[PDB]
Amino acid sequence: LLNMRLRNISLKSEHCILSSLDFQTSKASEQLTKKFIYPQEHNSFLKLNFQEISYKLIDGTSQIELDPICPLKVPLTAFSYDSISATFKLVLLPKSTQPHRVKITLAYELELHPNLKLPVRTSWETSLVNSKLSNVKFKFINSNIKVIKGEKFTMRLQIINSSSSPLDLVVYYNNTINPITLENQYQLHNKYRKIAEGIILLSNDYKIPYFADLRFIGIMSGYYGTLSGLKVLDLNTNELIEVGNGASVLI
Amino acid sequence: ELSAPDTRNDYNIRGDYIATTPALITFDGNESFINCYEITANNNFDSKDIFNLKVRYNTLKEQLDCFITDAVLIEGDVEWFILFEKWKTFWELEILKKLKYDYDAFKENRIIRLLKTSIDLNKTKSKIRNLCIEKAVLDKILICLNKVSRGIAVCNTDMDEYVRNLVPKQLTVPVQLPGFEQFFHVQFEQMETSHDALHDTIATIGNSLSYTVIVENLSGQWGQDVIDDGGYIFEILSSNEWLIHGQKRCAIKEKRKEFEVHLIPLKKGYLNFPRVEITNIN
Amino acid sequence: PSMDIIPLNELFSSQVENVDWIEYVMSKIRAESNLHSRDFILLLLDFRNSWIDGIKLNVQFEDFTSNEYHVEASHTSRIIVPIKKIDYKKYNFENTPIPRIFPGRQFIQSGLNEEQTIEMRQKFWCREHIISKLKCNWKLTTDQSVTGSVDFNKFIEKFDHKMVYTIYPGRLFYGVQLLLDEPKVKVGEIINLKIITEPTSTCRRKQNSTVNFLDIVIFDSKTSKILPRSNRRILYNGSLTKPISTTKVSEINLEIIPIEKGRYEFSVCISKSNNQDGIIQFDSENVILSVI
Repeated sequence: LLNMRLRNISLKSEHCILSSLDFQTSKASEQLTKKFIYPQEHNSFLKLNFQEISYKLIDGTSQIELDPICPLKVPLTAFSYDSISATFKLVLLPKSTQPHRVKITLAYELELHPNLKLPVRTSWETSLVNSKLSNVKFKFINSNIKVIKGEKFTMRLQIINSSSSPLDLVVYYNNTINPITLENQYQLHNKYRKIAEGIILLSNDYKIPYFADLRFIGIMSGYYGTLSGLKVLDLNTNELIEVGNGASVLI
Repeated sequence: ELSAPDTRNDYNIRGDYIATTPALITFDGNESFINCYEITANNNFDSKDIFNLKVRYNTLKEQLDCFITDAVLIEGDVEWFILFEKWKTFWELEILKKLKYDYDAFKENRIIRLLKTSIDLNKTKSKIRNLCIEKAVLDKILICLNKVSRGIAVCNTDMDEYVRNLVPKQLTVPVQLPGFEQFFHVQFEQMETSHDALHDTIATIGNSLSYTVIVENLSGQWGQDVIDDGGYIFEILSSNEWLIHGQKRCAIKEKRKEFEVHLIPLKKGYLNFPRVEITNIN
Repeated sequence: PSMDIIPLNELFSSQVENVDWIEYVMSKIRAESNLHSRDFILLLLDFRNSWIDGIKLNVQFEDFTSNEYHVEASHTSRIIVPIKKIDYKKYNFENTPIPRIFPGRQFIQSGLNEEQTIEMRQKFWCREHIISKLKCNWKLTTDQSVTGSVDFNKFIEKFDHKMVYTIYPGRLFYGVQLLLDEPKVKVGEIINLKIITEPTSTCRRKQNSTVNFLDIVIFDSKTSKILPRSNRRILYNGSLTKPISTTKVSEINLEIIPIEKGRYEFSVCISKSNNQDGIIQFDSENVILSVI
């Protein structure tokens, strides 16, 4: 009851799990000792944090937070350090320790020493594109990695089949503006114009019969997230499924 | 027009709006007409005076019928010599109940009656009789403002002869607060995922209250979210406020809330309360 | 056995200037310092080989050159040529050419006779402009000297409606340029912006609303246009709707009083009316300015 602490954990699925604890000043405790401090002629507190440490709770383990920290001391404030976890596959809720050491202060003496440790479980918990018919999974072998400079480049759509008639389908890009609150008309028009006119796909109806190369050229700039347009089409009626994947800044 | 107050301020205003390329800048109660004014401050800091707006507006309902009056039924100066003169207030008791088409006057269809009562109104010739260049020639002009509705018949050409110039002139408060200080936080980004190509919104503030607060929000990211933890390092210059953050996470509910409910506060050094924050992630 | 036509927007850079079409358009735009892009559209031919050896595939359009486009056995390859688009202020295109059998049958037209009879005329006259220059010469890969051509009149199908207003300005309504003072203004300064609009010969379909409402929309040069309440970004005088005539070269204005920015973009659209779904075209003229 001097410094309220909370830990927030965010699940970055393309990397490690990120969890950050957060100290604060706990105002419902500060006016308490503010009353006696301004009784003794002091305006704000001088609590000194001298040893702050998060340890990985286990039989025994410890971690290290993902940037640098000094030995600090603040009056009415909040600080928050971040430490990276390891992104679990399924069903193992890890736990942490989070010890701390607040050192209070008085007139060049009487440093009433305090310490605190709140151990709890660090599990807040709130690119394969499947075919959705017969598990013909597609993945780009270098997705989201392309700094092109309006030059040619090549990608790799590694199709993974049932190995049962593995020669079936054809890619294409569809350079055509799709035909679609008036600025909601205009934002959709600018999105559909920059999608259907910015890159070209130099191997158009490539008719793949399990890698591909798919050379593009890319004649306008801007971050093309999710790279729409690049559809495939298969032996059945309409397997017009997307890739929905891969991105390229073009500057 | 916005102008100076009644003191010796001499503020270097440069923004204005006179209708200089049109004379007819319309408006229809659903769109904006945003008017912007650059009031640059003089040799001292900008004070707390009361300024004065000057708007020379007019309603549309007198303008549109001038071609229904001074063109349709006052063509010849002998046909409008005495026919209009003895029944001008009878015409102004006739045209005041016109009830024009101000429901579809956005796209087209200016100068049409919107069918209030078109057929019963021609009985006025019976109980009062005047010159037939008005008493018999303007009912055809009443049909010529019933049908024949021009979408834009260059209405600024026949406007200035009969349009009255109303002029509202409201005040202008220059309403503000009074606490000047500064800040400069500095930052250095720590890698999460990959650099997402961060883009800046702004940095400025203005506040005065009791147990006063100054909240800030971060920049704007346009890659995949949950992005890089910005590590920050303060230079809380020219005052002694109260910090509340260290090394936040730039696509989240975190906010570097540098509050200021404290002392070391100069007053009225600029146009308002101001504290130029100017965060630097370099 | 297909066809597609794509416009052009990026000026490009010198370090990538090694593929044939970008050095052609850059070399053509070293002189003639009024055009930059949006006038050098780019058509996508896709050669396919139904034979059993490689071929080498030059193409010359007008003064365009190629590379040694080595094609393979059953391999489709896509070959990229740039053309300046067909200006309707250098020509008129309202002439049907009679065929070479003068049998005097004197047939009908049998549609909206002022629209499809000149609309299909627009189609195969733009096809006449594409056919009448495009030249290819092919020789088989190190096994012959069989240097022949490859005719196209059994190959280019028709033009669809994308491939009319992509090739031919004057299928859509107003030609628009944007005349600006500076691109490199500081913060506290006031700028007249001046669009210049050119109503067309093919406004003859309507004439009803002589007044036609535009808009001016401001884009950030990343994405995501600013609202009407452009708070702390850009300032302006009056509502931006600012009508034009379907009569002659009308002008318009705003006063872009800039505030605390960098790298903006201005473009228009044409809306014919005030209501929603009145909007009929979106021009692509995108003059960018920077703010320091």
